[PDB]
Amino acid sequence: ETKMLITKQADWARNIKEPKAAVEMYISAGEHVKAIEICGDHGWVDMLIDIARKLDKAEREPLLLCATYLKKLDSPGYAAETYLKMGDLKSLVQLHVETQRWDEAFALGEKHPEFKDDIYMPYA
Repeated sequence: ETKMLITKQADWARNIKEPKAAVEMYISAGEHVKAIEICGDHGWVDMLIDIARKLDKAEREPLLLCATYLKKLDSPGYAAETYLKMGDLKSLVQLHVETQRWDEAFALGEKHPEFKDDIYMPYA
């Protein structure tokens, strides 16, 4: 019942065009999906990395969306850090291929030989 009140208050705060507090009590409500959606709509790296670093590891999809927004924004390294934290090293190496980080991706593939075999042929 408190969650309903916080979600309604946050949606109202967004609707009056005050996304700052709206995201603030999105996060306080445990509604990180809507929080990340609004943050990506406004492209605010600060609170995006804040919530992504304070999100639960088991929240695989919220962290994937966090890293997706980070890579979509001008923060590829932040997306790489989020990918490494959540545990999808395959997508980390795919990002390093996308970010033209040849040496970093080669080191990662040394750490994960399957990742090297999969995503170092594109470097070839």
